[PDB]
Amino acid sequence: RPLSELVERGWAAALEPVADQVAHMGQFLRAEIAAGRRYLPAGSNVLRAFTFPFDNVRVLIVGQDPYPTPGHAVGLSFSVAPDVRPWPRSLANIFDEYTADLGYPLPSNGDLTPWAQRGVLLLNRVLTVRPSNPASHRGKGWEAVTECAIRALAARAAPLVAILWGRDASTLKPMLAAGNCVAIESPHPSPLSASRGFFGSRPFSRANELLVGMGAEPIDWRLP
Ligand SMILES: O=C(O)c1cc(=O)[nH]c(=O)[nH]1
Repeated sequence: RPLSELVERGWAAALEPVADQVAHMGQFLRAEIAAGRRYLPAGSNVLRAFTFPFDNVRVLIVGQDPYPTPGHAVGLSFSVAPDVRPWPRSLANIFDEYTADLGYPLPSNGDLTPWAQRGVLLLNRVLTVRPSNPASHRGKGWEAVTECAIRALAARAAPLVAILWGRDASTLKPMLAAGNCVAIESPHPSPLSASRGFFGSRPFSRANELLVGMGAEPIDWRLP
């Protein structure tokens, strides 16, 4: 399938510069199965963050690698399928900040699809992993794809708030700071930072203050 077939219209145009790289990663995953190795998430979920409208993205949440545990990774950073229990530690931590910052009760489950619908891009820098082998697909070719995605997002004549939850600020800030209406939430605690900087970081309320300050609508963060 060409990009226009795999991702939303705006994303297919945004990702044209890395269309050969996206083809190549498809070949890599087929070669992994031939090699007798597995990957997550499911092939159908790998580009899932790019199936929500490129023009409507208001917030970027950056992760590093998909969940390594079988049955966790669903192609949106930190999300899990609605029947997954208990939550992964990172997600439990995110939901504790969610209740504290926003005053909402604990979500009913770990499915962040509503954030994706509302223009929250849940982007991992690396979109696949070998099950039970954390960070096993680093350097396989995803970094160039997700860099093109972020630079394209930054280049829009449109507001963006970046939240960095994958700790690589010195690699990510240059891709973004080259934008016109991008605010980066600093500092950069990750959800596993927990009480050493993540809890009380107010990422959700701060993103809305920053969007309203750039003349955009806030995100409705409320999960079921
Ligand atoms: O393993 C994690 O907590 C994790 C999941 C995910 O999607 N992204 C990330 O950076 N970490």
